[PDB]
Amino acid sequence: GAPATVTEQGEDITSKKDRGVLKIVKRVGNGEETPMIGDKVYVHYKGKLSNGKKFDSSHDRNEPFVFSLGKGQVIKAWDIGVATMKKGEICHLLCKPEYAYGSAGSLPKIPSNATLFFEIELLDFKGE
Ligand SMILES: C[C@H](C[C@@H]1CC[C@@H](O)[C@H](O)[C@H]1O)[C@@H]1CC[C@@H](C)/C=C/CC/C=C/C(=O)[C@H](C)[C@@H]2CC[C@@H](C)[C@@](O)(O2)C(=O)C(=O)N2CCCC[C@H]2C(=O)O1
Repeated sequence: GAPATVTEQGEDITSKKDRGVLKIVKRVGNGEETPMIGDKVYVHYKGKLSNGKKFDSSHDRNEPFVFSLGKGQVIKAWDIGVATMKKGEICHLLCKPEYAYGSAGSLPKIPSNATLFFEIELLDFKGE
């Protein structure tokens, strides 16, 4: 399925080249511009654990998830991955625990040492 495919066929987008964050572009976005550090980014996403269980979805809330890029407001894999996206892009990210919640996990849903799968749609990004 999709998690296996990004694991085996994804692009390492880490600066360290440690395969901690792998990406596949699923729907190509607009033009060439990607968000910059500090931009307000609007996304939709769903997340799955490696046991197949969905742990979250913004779609189910009928509102986007909003954060400021590159500020550690989200897990490292998201700051790294969303920074590579074009407006309108949909991607798959595979996030090893060192770029996610590590040994701590995130109670109640995310166990220790969890590799996470996300589908992310970059809806918009704005500075100012
Ligand atoms: C929980 C996490 C905490 C954050 C991690 C980085 C670290 O440097 C920060 O100190 C720490 O606060 C952060 C919240 C997003 C920041 C921006 C939100 C904080 C407000 C408090 C409530 C947040 C939520 O309910 C999240 C939507 C919820 C929390 C539990 C997670 C397992 C999850 O369901 O989100 C989830 O899907 C997830 O894993 N997220 C949300 C989407 C972005 C990626 C990821 C995430 O980084 O969420």
